[PDB]
Amino acid sequence: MAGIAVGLKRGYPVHTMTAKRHYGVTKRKHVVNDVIREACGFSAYERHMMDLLRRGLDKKALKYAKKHLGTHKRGLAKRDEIQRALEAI
Amino acid sequence: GAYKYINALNRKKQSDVLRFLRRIRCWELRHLPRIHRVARPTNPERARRLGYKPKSGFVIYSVRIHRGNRKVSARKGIVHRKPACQGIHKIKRVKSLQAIAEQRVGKHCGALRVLNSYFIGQDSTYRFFEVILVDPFNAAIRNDPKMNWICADKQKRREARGLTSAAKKSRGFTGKGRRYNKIGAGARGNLKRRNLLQLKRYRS
Amino acid sequence: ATRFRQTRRRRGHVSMGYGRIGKHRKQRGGRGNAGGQHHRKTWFTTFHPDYFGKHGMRVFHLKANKYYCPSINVDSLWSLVGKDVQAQYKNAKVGEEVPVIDCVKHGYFKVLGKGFLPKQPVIVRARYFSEKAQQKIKAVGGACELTA
Amino acid sequence: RKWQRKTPKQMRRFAVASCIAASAVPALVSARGHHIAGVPQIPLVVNSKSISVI
Amino acid sequence: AVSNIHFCKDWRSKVHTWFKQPFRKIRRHQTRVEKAKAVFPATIKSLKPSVHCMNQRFNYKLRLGRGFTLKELRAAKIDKNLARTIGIAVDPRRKESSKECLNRNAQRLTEYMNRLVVLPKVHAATAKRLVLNKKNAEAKTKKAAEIKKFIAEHNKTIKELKIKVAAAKKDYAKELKACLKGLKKAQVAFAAQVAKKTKQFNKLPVQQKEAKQVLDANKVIRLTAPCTLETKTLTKGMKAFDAVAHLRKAKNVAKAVSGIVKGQKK
RNA sequence: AAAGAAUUUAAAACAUAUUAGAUUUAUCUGAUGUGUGAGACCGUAAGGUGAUUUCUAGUUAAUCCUUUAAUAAUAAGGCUU
RNA sequence: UGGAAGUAUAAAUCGAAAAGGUGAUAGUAUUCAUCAAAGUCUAAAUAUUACAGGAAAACUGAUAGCAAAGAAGUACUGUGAA
RNA sequence: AGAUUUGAGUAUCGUAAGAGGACUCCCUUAACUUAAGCAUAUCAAUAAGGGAAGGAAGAAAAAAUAACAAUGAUUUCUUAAGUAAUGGCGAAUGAAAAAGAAAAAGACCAAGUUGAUA
Repeated sequence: MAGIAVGLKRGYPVHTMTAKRHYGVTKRKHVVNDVIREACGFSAYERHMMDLLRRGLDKKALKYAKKHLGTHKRGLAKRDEIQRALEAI
Repeated sequence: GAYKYINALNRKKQSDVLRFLRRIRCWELRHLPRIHRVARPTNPERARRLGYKPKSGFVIYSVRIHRGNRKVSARKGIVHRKPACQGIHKIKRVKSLQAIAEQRVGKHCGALRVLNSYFIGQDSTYRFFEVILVDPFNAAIRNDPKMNWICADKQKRREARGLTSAAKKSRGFTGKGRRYNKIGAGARGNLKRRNLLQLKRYRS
Repeated sequence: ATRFRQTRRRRGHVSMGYGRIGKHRKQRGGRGNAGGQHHRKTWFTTFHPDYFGKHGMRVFHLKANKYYCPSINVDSLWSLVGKDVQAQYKNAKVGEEVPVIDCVKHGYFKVLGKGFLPKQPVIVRARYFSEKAQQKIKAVGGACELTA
Repeated sequence: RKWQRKTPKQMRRFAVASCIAASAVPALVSARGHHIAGVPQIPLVVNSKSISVI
Repeated sequence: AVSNIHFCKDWRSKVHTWFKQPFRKIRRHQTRVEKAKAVFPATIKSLKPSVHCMNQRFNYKLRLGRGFTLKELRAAKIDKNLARTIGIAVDPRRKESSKECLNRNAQRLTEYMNRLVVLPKVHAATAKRLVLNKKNAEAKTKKAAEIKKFIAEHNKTIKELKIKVAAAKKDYAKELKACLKGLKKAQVAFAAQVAKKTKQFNKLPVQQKEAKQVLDANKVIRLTAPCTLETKTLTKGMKAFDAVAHLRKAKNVAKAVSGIVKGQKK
């Protein structure tokens, strides 16, 4: 006797077998990031995002971030990365 | 290691430190000849990644190229064409400026092999690259099992045939799959194969 | 065979069977399907009356393997195993062994109901079934099985 | 140009069988231009023992 | 009929004619023969997996793939560093797709290793492996004396039941309800007792034999056993099972997930 | 309310617990563990139980088709006039 | 480009990452699946009307077949390309 | 004075050039022609112009397909297929996964670590 070919529980009965490996960094990447950031600083658009964030315009800082990066998800990360610098200071 | 910080630092090209140093370098290269040898690469991280090894037979050449766009070379901008081909401006080169500069260096030094090239800086008028060149007749390069592939005859004038990374990117070899159907194993060869009319010996 | 052509029979005739008033000139109204809406509109209206226009929605990349579904009617089911097997299990009923027709193994995915089945119990295994296909198989005393 | 011609296999096998059959008709064999007046049997067969020594 | 002929370009420069075809056969055949003479197990067309085709249109068929995954080699107890040297294809790029694929290709490799005969690296009779086999030959006699006691005392309760099933089925072909139930009950008990450690790697079959030269191992180890006429017993459950509503319930379940999500946010 | 065995041994993802190390950052790196995810129903006593499907009665939800891994609100495309 | 709210390349401007890309209808979100770009090399199966050496032919047989079956790209024309 | 960096002249040992380009890899925004006119489109990676190669070259070891009982570098042949799609949606242009064969082969740099460091 054979499964079914339609629906959510679809397919011939087998025991399907892969690890969602995470491509990440090590704990030393934080040291490298802090060393480089102090030696270099912030770009012109990073500085302009810091000023908007201080005044409380989070949405405008995201619209500015999206403008200079082009991606909504990358605009979010820059906004969160910048706001973590503001709380450090 | 030292090079894991230089690589991290070199991504912050909009920092004031790197912007200042590139200003000094770009000013200096505006007066020196167009193509000339430099003692050591100005970006040793990027040079080492692309294949430069600080041994005998490896030399670094700096080439300055006038970036931007140019007009179609027609006398007084007059072309006896249909309105579909009557455009003089706004027409862009297909080969990247990096690939064009590589050919200028390779033509200048015909006895060396262009390994790869990278980007140094740019201003309102020029863009400056650096080209890694290898002497194929050096006893050190010939006797290296990991590098004597450059001594093959087919590697003569690599950049002109389109074998370097810069010239291969402009050939379309930047990826694989359904996005690159027309650039499978050579864009011009692919067109010929698809257009071949096969006439078998026994056909209906 | 060039000796059976009409050119060999029209040797000596000046016009070679093409007319003196209206000669055999290069074109006769355009190259290809030219003038599809202007002077050959009576041709396209008469013989291809839905040639010009649009109908249906575009499929940007059609997956033609998703529509593949070979079909077999009920009356043709027994031909998959042959008449020798059909007569051998002719007098079976509930309780004992009954032949199984593997439609998928023969390349048929869906089973449709058309025509009449022989009055013998049978077990039909396939991926899809029709309402009348299952009715006819069950009315004869058989069963239906699913696959994949 | 088209030099070679296709032919279905079952039609090719039909012709060989029909050509083999005609090879056993003495009237058709001689009418083709063969001198078979003296042969014993028109489907002429020789021993496999005699063939092996040639 | 509206004609669609793409001869408006220079097809005369696009014409490819096959006048070299009767000489490709002679080229490829002669080179194929030359390979066999040089080193015969190279043209052997090294062993390849049995992998299903893709898509539902073909998924019931089996065909040769490229290379055994690293998990299939471990299950068959072959080192991946030695597999490539004895005519086995290895594909680390292949992800294990199912347990059944893992088991089927594990049987293929084990069967191949039984038919395999590896000659000594050095033809001299003083080869270290040949000498080593003599040294541990007496240990194998002791060890093989224990491999036979096992699998002669543990697989004995099912062997009689397995024998009885064959005899009862033979008598029927001349009961099976209780005959097959007994074997099934023992099998679950057997499966409950295995739930313990086996060697990581087996030995390479190395000996000195007259060279029987076989041009491919894929046509010796068949992908699929020949298909017979499967026959089944009709029960009342088979008659009752209404397949159409199972198809339509399964389809309607998947098409109502939109309604479920829409009604949640409301 | 009415019929209903469901097919049969070689396994990895890790949701984790619990430990052996290292770390202060937006913290990580091994191993042990149960479930997950598991499917051989109890019958030589007639066969019951039981997943899963059917019909009837109220309930809440969705409801012309598509964007081809699955949904959603925008957008776009289909069908008729 | 067959690639259709952008398949590929290039230019001007902008420009990432405690990663990320793709799932070809733009957008956001949550799952799922599959890979891990931005350096290099790599035989075999494949093409060929340069040219050289051979073998064949339902090909032409001196207005035919290469323009050329003899000192043929020769005699001859043009300032020259030809 | 001395220690370096950088740039030159000279000497020695070598290297590139030119011929050929049938097949191979590319740069460039031709027109005649078709659309019974013509202006996008077609002719068309086609002619001419230019560069670079070898006995073959190009490509090649997945930021690849698929939604399966799933496959697995590249190349070439069959099929998909005049199909999806593109187009004054006109004239016309037009692939690819699957599947079947020929052949089969995988290795390196960069980054990281070892530093009486070579």
